[PDB]
Amino acid sequence: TIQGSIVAIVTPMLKDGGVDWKSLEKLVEWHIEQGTNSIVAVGTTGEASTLSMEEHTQVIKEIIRVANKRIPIIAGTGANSTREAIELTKAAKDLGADAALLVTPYYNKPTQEGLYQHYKAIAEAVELPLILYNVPGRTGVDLSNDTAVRLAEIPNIVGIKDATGDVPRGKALIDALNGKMAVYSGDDETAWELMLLGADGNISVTANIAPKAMSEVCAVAIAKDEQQAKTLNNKIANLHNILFCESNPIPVKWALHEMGLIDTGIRLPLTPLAEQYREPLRNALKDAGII
Amino acid sequence: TIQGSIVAIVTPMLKDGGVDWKSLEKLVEWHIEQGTNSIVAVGTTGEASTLSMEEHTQVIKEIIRVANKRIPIIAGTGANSTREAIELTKAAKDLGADAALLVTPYYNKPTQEGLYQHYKAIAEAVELPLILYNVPGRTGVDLSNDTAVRLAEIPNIVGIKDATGDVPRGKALIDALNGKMAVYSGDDETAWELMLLGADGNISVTANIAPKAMSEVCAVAIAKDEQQAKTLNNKIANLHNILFCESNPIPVKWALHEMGLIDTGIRLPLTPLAEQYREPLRNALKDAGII
Ligand SMILES: [Cl-]
Ligand SMILES: [Cl-]
Repeated sequence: TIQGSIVAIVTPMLKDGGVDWKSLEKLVEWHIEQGTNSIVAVGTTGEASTLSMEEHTQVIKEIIRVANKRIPIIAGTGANSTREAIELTKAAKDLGADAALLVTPYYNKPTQEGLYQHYKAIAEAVELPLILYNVPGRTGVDLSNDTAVRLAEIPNIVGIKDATGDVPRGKALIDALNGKMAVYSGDDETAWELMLLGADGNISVTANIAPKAMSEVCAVAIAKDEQQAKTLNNKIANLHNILFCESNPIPVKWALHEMGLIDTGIRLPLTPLAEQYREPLRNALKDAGII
Repeated sequence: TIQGSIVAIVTPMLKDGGVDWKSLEKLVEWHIEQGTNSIVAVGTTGEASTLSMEEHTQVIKEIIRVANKRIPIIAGTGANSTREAIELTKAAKDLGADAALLVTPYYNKPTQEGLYQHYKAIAEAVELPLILYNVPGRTGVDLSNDTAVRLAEIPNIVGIKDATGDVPRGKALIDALNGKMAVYSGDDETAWELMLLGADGNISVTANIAPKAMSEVCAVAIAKDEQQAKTLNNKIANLHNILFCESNPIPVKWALHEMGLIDTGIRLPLTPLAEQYREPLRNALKDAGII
């Protein structure tokens, strides 16, 4: 049901890596003001991997507190252990999240059946809307379209974030589902295209720095206005490239820093954007009218 | 310094998933009796991903206890957060592990410099010998030969497990290194060749079910006896293929069950070996003389 521009929000940090609670509050308010439709708290772009359990709770709690029910909040609760995924997703429910976003277990390479049992076990453990998330380049595993369609039969599995960037494959999944659960782009470069083909929105990195513009791209693409979708997307299309010149969220955090909205903190093994990428990033932001 | 056949040992579990302490103790004893030279506790084959921190501690402690100083014990202490890797590595030091084995951070895709910094930070925080581990198909990142050579300059970084199965690249690493740190194969199909080319050992899945045979292959490969290495490896070469019919450790745990050594317990998202691969695994075991 959640539709539109869903920012995968960064977790702003001080130089020493501590979470920057004031900057996070200001970002949430700005997204709401700028037309962002939903926020994913503590997902990939939010450095879920390097936050403690207590930090994951606090960030979700703070985002929900600041948003004050103006937009739905989706909590990142993915783990590569089924048991830990259940605990994080129960926590998210108890905090009042509207939905949970669960990447396929990474590193341990479950079979397709183990992927199916993993998400079925979580859906049966926790009464909360769950959104699957496939990003094979990170996880070493690819949740096939067939398995996703099977999981769409489980009642609180309500959608999937498709970060393949493979538009023909994503269109095939949307067609096979025939509305049984939602598809969201996880690939800013092609998201406008996948939404014109039926996706319910874009769980977006670029929306961190261009929330108004991405809100407008999602809205027109979801309305099936191909000319406007291309028109609006072209204004920010170079951002969808440059924000991946190193592994997300390294560039997008540096971008936000150039915008004066967060400090440079980012936790190892991630590192501040390498100096050789900074001028090209600065140039792209200036070209897009962002700074 | 650690050389020879180093088993990446499974963590035996009861049908309910609980660790099977009694089977574990028997397996460690059997390894020592059969000739295995060292054990990695709670590595990828040991299901590190689905053990709690407490269970990770307890499995390390039990293996060290049973080994009773007869062979060195390496603890798997890799994490994709540098902070967490430090805590796990510290815990292994305090338990009396001889070394720790640390996979590159998976899922979050650090840059090469961030890999460098992750490992340097750990090495600087914990006075224990550290073995790097590169397995790009699981992690989404590939530690380059050039970064491994840089890391070999750091005190306490004593080796790397190279699971690429790219033999010319591993030879290039061994050559470029010039004894600065150890290289272990992490690919049973090609381990015999890498040891003939100067690797110090094989951190082995196959050793789990053929510990005597693999101890011999490593002995003759390390001794540079090409023809004996070929002949002995040839007797178990089909095992190195069949144990990966589904993601490790799914097949090796089933093989151990067919051997009567452990029960069928395995934690989601992993699953017991699919019913269809069982009869063919049983035939491979028969052919190799294991059952
Ligand atoms: Cl996300
Ligand atoms: Cl291992």
